[PDB]
Amino acid sequence: YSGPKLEDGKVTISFMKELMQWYKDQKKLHRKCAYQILVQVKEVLSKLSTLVETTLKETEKITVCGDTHGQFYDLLNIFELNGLPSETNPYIFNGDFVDRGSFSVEVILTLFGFKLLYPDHFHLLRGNHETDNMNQIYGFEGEVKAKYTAQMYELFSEVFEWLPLAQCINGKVLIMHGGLFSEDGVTLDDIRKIERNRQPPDSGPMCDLLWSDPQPQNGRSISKRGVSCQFGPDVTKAFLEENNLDYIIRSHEVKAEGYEVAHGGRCVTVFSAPNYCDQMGNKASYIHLQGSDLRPQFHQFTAVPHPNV
Repeated sequence: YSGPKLEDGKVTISFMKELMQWYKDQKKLHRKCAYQILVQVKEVLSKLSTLVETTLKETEKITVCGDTHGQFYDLLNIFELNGLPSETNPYIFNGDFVDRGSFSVEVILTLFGFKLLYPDHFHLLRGNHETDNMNQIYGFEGEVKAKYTAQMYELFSEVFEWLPLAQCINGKVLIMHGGLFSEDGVTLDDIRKIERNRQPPDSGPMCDLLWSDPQPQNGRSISKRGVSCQFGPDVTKAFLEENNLDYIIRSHEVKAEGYEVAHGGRCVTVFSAPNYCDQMGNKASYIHLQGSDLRPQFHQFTAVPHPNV
């Protein structure tokens, strides 16, 4: 019998290497492990706010990634080639982990495991696809039900209800996926004073926070959904000047070349989603930021075909 083992409540390197080989054997972990890992991430995250002040020195390097959509095999290849993860090499992913992903649940649970390994060195921000509105109706709920039972589903939902929105790094970098409201007067405090462990909203400006994205052209383009629309470049430039940001590199916008410098050249969009839905097969890349190299560092990797499982 190869039953579970907890060691001092601490997830150790040998143990999740054993877990990686177990998942290469493609079996199912016993439900009590799910119980303790879920409760532990529950207390460790529930104490974490939307904005937590974390300072990273010029001697520390940080790894950030684009839209991956649960490429678990590519993550294993990263662990294999890029070296063992370190306290001085935090990894951050720019949302969009789920939907169109058939085993992103294993990805997210091993991410919670790594959070147990590094509770103050792995941080993520809520994406716009991690919402029950589209997950319940458009097949992701069916995927969850095929995988597991409804009680664990509501457990993951209530865990996700505390997901943060915005981060500040180095006092020079501001991190978010969606963006801003359509109107001026946006502070960090108003979002901070909004209690987020409640019923998720359907739409509106709070939905604009994670879905409204700027456009490379100027002006104000009406949203094709018929509700609200993407706010103009005057707001963006005013906020750029006020919040002392130079530029940001993000994703969730389709580029033929896999990257582009747009918005009058003031923003960088990178496509690190290789062959999403088996369509583009574009190059992927992840970015290292550190004090010793002021320009962002780019590592470009490519994906491989995966078994039809």
